Amino acid sequence: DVVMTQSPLSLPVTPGEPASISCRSSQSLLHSNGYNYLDWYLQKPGQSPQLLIYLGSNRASGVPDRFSGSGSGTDFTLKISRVEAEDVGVYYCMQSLQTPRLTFGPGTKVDIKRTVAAPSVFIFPPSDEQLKSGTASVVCLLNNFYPRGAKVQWKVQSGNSQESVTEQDSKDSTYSLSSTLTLSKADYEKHKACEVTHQGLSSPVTKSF
Amino acid sequence: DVVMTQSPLSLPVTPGEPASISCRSSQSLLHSNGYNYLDWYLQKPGQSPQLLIYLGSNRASGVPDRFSGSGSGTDFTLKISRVEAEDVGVYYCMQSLQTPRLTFGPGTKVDIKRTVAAPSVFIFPPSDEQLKSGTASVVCLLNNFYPRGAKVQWKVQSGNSQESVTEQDSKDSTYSLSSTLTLSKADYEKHKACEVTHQGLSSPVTKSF
Amino acid sequence: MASTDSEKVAEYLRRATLDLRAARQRIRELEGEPIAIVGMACRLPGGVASPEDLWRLVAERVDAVSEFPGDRGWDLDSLIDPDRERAGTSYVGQGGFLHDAGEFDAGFFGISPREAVAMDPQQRLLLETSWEALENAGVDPIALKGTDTGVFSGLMGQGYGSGAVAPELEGFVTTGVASSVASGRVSYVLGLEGPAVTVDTACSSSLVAMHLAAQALRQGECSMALAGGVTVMATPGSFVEFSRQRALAPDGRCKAFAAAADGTGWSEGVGVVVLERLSVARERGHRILAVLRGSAVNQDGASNGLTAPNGLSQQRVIRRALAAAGLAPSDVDVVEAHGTGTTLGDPIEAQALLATYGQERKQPLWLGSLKSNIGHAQAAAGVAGVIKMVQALRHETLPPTLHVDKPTLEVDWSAGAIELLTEARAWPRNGRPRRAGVSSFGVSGTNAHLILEEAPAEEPVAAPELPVVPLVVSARSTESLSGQAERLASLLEGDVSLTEVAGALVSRRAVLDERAVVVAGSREEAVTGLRALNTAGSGTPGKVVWVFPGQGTQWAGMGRELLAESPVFAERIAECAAALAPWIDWSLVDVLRGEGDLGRVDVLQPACFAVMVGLAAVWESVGVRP
Amino acid sequence: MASTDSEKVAEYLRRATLDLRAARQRIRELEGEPIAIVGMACRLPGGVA
Amino acid sequence: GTDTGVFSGLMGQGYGSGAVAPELEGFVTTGVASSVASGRVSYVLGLEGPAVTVDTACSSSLVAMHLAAQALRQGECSMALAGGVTVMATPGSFVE
Amino acid sequence: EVQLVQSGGGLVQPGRSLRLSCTASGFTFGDYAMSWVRQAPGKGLEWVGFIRSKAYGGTTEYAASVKGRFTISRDDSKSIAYLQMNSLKTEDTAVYYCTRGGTLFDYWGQGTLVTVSSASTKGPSVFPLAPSSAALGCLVKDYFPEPVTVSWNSGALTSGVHTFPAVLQSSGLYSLSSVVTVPSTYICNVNHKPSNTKVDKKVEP
Amino acid sequence: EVQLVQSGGGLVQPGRSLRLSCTASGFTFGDYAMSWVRQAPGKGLEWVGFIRSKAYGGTTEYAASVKGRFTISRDDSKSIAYLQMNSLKTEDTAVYYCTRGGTLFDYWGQGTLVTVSSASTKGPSVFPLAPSSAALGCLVKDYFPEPVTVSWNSGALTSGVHTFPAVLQSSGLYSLSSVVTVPSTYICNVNHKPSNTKVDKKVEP
Repeated sequence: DVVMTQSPLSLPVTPGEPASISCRSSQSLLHSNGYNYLDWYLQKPGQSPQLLIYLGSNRASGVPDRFSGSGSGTDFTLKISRVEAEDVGVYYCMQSLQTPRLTFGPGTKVDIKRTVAAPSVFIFPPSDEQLKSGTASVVCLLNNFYPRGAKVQWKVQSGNSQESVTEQDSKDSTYSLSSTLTLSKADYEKHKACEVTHQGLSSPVTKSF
Repeated sequence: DVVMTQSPLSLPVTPGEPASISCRSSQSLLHSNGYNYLDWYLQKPGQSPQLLIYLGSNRASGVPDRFSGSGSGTDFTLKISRVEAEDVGVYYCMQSLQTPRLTFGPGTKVDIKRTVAAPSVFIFPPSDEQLKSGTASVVCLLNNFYPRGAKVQWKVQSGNSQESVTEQDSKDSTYSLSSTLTLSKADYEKHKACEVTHQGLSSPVTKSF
Repeated sequence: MASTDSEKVAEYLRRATLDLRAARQRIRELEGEPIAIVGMACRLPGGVASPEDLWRLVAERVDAVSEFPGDRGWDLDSLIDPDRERAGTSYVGQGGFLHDAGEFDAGFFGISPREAVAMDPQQRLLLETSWEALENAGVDPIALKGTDTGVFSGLMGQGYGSGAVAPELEGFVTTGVASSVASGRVSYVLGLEGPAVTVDTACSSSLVAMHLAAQALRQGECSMALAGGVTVMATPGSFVEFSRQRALAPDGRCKAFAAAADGTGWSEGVGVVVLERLSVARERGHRILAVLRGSAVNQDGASNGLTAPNGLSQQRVIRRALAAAGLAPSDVDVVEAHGTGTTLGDPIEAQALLATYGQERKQPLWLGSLKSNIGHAQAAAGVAGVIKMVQALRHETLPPTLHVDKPTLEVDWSAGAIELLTEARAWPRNGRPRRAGVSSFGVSGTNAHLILEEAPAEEPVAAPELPVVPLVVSARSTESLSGQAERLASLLEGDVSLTEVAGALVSRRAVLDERAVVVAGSREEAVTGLRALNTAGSGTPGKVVWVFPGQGTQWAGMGRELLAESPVFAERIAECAAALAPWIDWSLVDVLRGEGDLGRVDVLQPACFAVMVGLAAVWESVGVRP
Repeated sequence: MASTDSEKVAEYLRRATLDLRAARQRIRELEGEPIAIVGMACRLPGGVA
Repeated sequence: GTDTGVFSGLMGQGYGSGAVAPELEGFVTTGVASSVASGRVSYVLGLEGPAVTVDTACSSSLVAMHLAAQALRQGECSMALAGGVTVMATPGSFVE
Repeated sequence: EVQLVQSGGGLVQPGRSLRLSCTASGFTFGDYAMSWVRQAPGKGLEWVGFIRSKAYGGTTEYAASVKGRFTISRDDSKSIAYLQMNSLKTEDTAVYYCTRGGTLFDYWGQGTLVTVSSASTKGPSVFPLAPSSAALGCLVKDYFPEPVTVSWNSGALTSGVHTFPAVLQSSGLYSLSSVVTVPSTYICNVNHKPSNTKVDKKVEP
Repeated sequence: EVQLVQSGGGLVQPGRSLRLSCTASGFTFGDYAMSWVRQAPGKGLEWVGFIRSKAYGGTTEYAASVKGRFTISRDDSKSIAYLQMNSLKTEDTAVYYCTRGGTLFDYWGQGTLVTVSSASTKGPSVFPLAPSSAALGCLVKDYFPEPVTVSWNSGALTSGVHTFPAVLQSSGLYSLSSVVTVPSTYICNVNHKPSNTKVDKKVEP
């Protein structure tokens, strides 16, 4: 009987424009007293969470006025008249009618809307100095792709790849991905093609050592 | 057990002055939530009651900003920065923690400050047409006294004196009282006096036939 | 004891939420309430005596450039010169001048001609235009007595009457040329209480003034405000001075943003508008012309030179204005730029516009320049353009400009969605708001910008016409009364509603000594009556006595027509018949209609008595006290 | 399922009272904030500088 | 580089209203125009706040201060200057 | 905005029944709980009754003074409250108000006067009140019901005039006196629309 | 004003105990209910526990996963909330926050990072990333604990410098790579202050 609320995952935006994020529940949260039980929280990257809007259409003090909330029953909406720069972070539409809570779910992410940029893919061979340690790490670096969602697959493979993605670029507002497949020296020498998929790429791109 | 509150009975005021009314309780209205339960209502002369103050400190909408309130525990105080002429009437500090609230109590009457005036005392004989009708009604009059609190006492008597009171005067800001002692004509002829006491009077003054 | 605190706190602080949300809305409105315009008046060269004249002229692509005037006593013989560098000479001889500046009506305000010649013409123009604008609002100027309306204006000194004067004119020259008198003088005529302010900010002066009023209007210091500008040149020395800088076009025409721009052109003008709070205007039911939304004013500060402007300052003030109005650049559609026509000023302004508005435009916004038709009107210039926008908004049309042959090459015209108005284009309502922008940049560096929006949609109501109606007219002089009658007849030649005209006449006009009345039932009847009017009675009243006659007044069918005409008289006569019912033996209604012998005294005398009583009641109904 | 409202209502409403009272104080100061004088200069007859 | 504004009160006096030596061309109108006072101050100090010249009888200076106050409340400037000045070039007023 | 309409008042014989209707507009009626409070003339304020809302079930509570005689009902669909007088008594004559909010009486209506009596129409009796050697007046006694109008010298005399509020005598009739102090052309005109009685009298030594 | 100061964090081996103290100021501490909520690195927010106020009984609720291992206490006199961790594990490594309001977290603390591990301090291993034909870089591997710094040409090389976030290997050591793209002499300097090691290398084909 535990209710559930959902929102579109990510809405790229451009400053100077309005943005609307919905939140749809599995049940009507309106109570007999006459108040919906829904709240919105924001966490800027590397920042503590803070409150934005509670009980449908109440804005906490100190928040910029351009945010507003509406809706009822099962569906609610958060609207902002003008997108800004600093507003980037993670937004969570969290219920309050049921207690206690355990987690805030996925929430919603925001990125700066810009031109679709394909990942510049580059495969790098391990350094022989790295080899002398006794292992080899091969990186399929994806420089300057917009938006995210560039998944990779090593083929010569699963279970020995780690990926780290830098945040949205400051100037070109793209992203950089470092996906590294690691193996021992013995297995690396025993065998002698990362496949990359992104909406920027028309088709997956294969890079070979 | 049943809580109670008390305020000063009446206080003459001068326009453009600060004013303060105390309200002291028989118990502490403070609750575990952290709030006292006391409200302040005002009734203007001949108008529907109006709400002024609730939860002691916070002020309701529409009320002029010149009003304020404070206090805690068993003591509270309403204050007005600026006294104006139209703010005459009656005020009530009434609890809300104990239910069911039954009556508003005597409240507090506010009035315009002016000089102390000794009542002008008059007495008139019964009308002859009413004598032909078979009865009589002796009349005593007090005009232009300040403040309130004038008292009359019939002698020739109690239980048959009907006293009508006018409002505070518009220009001189005083009051007037008309007392009537009504009886049968035969009783009127059987025996052959209104004594008046007021803080404006130095001594009781008895006016007779 | 305190177990049912749940419902208690629920209702308690639900009320709290309601009250303090209302408070928040109040603070938002007080910091950002829109303003409304309810009347304009303008006087510009080319015979522009009304906004309609200006709208017609701009719609018909009409120039107003003329030659130097001669009435002002200027020695133009020694000033016009093909030689450009000879001292005390000008290489141009054309401009847009208000050739009707001298004429004035001192009698209307009861001012002796000594002051009339003494005072500067600008004050006279201000007075007349203010009266015109107030009349346009449909508000009685007399009723404004004792009200708290402020007044702001912008003007610069002109040195009128700088030479030696006759000793007769003593006691009037100072106040005649005193700047601070002017605005106050207006108040003295109307007996207002609001603040009176005159400012001096070169060309932008008018716009700044308007902005100032807005602030006061938001602070509750007045109920309504008047603001405007005026500029009349006393001597042509400025021309000669500007001939030294060679910044004047020898043609005397400003080709704004054209590739053939070569200078500027001076001109004169007067303009006045009235501003009021939107909510109060809706409460009073005044017809709304347009809504003023946002204003911004800043200073150029340090730049390339003392008078050299900077684009970044203009971008800053534009951004401030947009933020104050809380609107995105995409929400605006048309801009009336400065349009000076100088070689250097236009490229900077154009680049600033490209950098500010030319970013992510759904449609190519349009820009105009009124000066290309009239030239630089200096202090009034700004406000003048505003009126133009308003008319363009009212007619749902986008007027074109003049002298456009090729956009200047210093502007990358493909850098943004920017296009000029070479031809008129329809601007219909669509359900989304329409917005327009204006800017001004003074020589001293101060700059201002305004953003305004279309008025809210209005619901018309159809009203039935009446059989016959009276038409009244009042004035201070008989000749003025005749002129008003002629103008009213000329307007009535068109297609209007007679009932509407009568109501407006009896509602949106003052009452004067010279009076005239005509009863009409048809438009042609009204025209004949107006053209046939010949007399007016300025007689001082004495005391009124209602005389009552004896007999012989009766005739057939006494109370038939007016019974159906005036219901109040019908009610009165019905009441009288009911009161006299315990003694009648006939239908008084019938006999007054003419259904009984009126030659009988026992019938006629009560009938005539009732007739007189009903007529007395009717005469009472129009507020006549014997 | 609704017994979890009283306390939540109470908390919500303390927060609302506090924040919007602070807002009201802000609007009052916006209306009537006092101004301070920090610099002054003059030139009058009698040699005053 | 800041947004400080100025407000000044003054009258017209016609200083040097007579004939001018042509060597002094170009600095006459700028040297006598009313609005150029506050603009000159701003240009010298490189300020961006609004600059206004107000002329309302003998109380003009006080009015300026009042206006400045409102501007400070509206938040367009973080510092304001107000003042008044009066110097008589000719004694004609006395005669009148 | 929130607005209240009170109706159903008048003059009623003892022991009858009546209905008072309160209509609410400009807000959502279904949430609040309503209350009724009366005030006797020249008295304070005393609670009468209240009704809850359907959110908590909408139960009703009444004062024990009129318990079982007056009933409260509500109509959410039409958002109108009904209060029923049964077994009326004269002392219950008062001005009544209906208020939104069971505990907080934030909003108040225009009020409604209700009088309980068995008396009938009666014209006024005007009597003199003359001085001896600085006051004079007239007494308008034994008329029913209110109002009665008194004007001194057809309203010409205004200074020093005190028209004391009409007081209901124990006889069931109304009485008052107009007193004007004239030390050292004296007419009191009395009008009574309920009896349509108009009489002007004079005061003389 | 309402101010929160978290304290007591750091690094700890598994199976130990620790306490976290949050100091509150600028309000009535006793009237609120405290809450503690953590966040695992690269993950969302997870409710941990909370304590009610004295008014409602001062009870405490804990997460089932960490039930019986952590205890919540408060000092009303000094207005400081204590959370007692016992028998920590690697998964417990997270950034923790103490917030005001049991249900609504209007105010939040600055947070504090708590790390649980058993690795040892070790100097970093620096290797190049050399191309063959437009990118290049440097790989830093097997360093512990944080932080480590990489500078291209002592900061001279700026454009294209992607210093990817450190990724914790399953071995417990950290490893990252700082790369840069220059189509068509270049030095990278790595400093691991925890190991106090400074190693700088070059990248050429």
